[PDB]
Amino acid sequence: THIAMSGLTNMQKYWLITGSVGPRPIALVTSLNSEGLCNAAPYSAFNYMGEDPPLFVIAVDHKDTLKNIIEREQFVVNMVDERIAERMVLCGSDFISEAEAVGFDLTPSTTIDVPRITDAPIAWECKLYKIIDFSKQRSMVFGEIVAMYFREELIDEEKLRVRVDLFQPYGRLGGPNYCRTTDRVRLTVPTFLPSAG
Amino acid sequence: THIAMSGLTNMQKYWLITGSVGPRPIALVTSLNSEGLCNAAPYSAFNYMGEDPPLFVIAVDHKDTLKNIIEREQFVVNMVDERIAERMVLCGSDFISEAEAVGFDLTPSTTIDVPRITDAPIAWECKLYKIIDFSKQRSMVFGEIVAMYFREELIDEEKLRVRVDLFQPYGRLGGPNYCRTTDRVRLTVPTFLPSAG
Repeated sequence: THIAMSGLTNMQKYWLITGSVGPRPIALVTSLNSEGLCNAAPYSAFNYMGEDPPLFVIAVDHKDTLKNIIEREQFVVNMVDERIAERMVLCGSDFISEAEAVGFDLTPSTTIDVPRITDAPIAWECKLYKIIDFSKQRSMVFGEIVAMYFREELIDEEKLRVRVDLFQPYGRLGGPNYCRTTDRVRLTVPTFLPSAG
Repeated sequence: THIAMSGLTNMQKYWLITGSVGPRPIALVTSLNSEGLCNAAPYSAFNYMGEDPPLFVIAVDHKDTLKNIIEREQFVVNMVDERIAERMVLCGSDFISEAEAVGFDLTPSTTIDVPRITDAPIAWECKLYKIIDFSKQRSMVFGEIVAMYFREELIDEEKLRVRVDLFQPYGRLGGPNYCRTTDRVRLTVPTFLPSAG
């Protein structure tokens, strides 16, 4: 089946796009407003872009997240596993401080002023690299990772490796659906090259 | 545990980043070179950015993918499920036409010249929107979705909805690990707002 994008409404495009790219990683962004109030909002139009400098992108609609990031040039990306999944979804509601409304405790960050979520498995302490406006209603936030927090069980500090087996983030699928990362396979890139043709 | 990025090598940053953001969606990009040869290469530094216009981003290293996209201003994003996962991983090898070497058959696209992978569950027919150079060795490719192909079983054509239950893409985790999307939960955003504090 083929479907052209030209025939569709923005809602139809949204459903076909979000239903066909997945599973998506979830950035639960904590940020601070003018008054020191902490906002929290999840975004799955999100991925890393590179390691030198260590940059990622989040697409955000014009929620207070964008203004907080613009003003402070700092924010935290909290990664999402079972321990915070429900409250994460509650943060996506149409609300004030989400972190207070949904019951997230906050823990100070080391390199920046914006706090992380206490129960987060992993958190990136980030500075604003650049905002590219997508449209008058949407912006691409490029963040630079300046440091990372890990629950001790999730990091091999001597090896500088995430313990991949133990870290079990939720991925976003189409609709209100999430994939748990509990069913895995190892597929290695061989050194011995195929040449079937 | 806290780890600053300033202390690390590029390899260490790569491992901590790719181990802490996941699961990631996989864009298996097919593209054409000067001679009509089809290259195929998977990328998980990838996500959609918006629906109006329908744009996505893939971060790519300077593989022939980038030159093919620059020259033709067209390419296909093939989504990845069980049926093509192994060959997808084989395409990531250090090779010539990957599609031939690994045994992908190709099917013509409707709106563009670059073909899709015959066994792909879903494919985006794409035009180049813009390339932003990250560095001399890395570029962010912004693509516009002009049309989509779905296996008939995966699309509710009357409703214009992906059948989310049946579409089971692989997500990328840290290391050579993949999460199958077989263990899901539905978590809805309530209309009834929490106000715990």
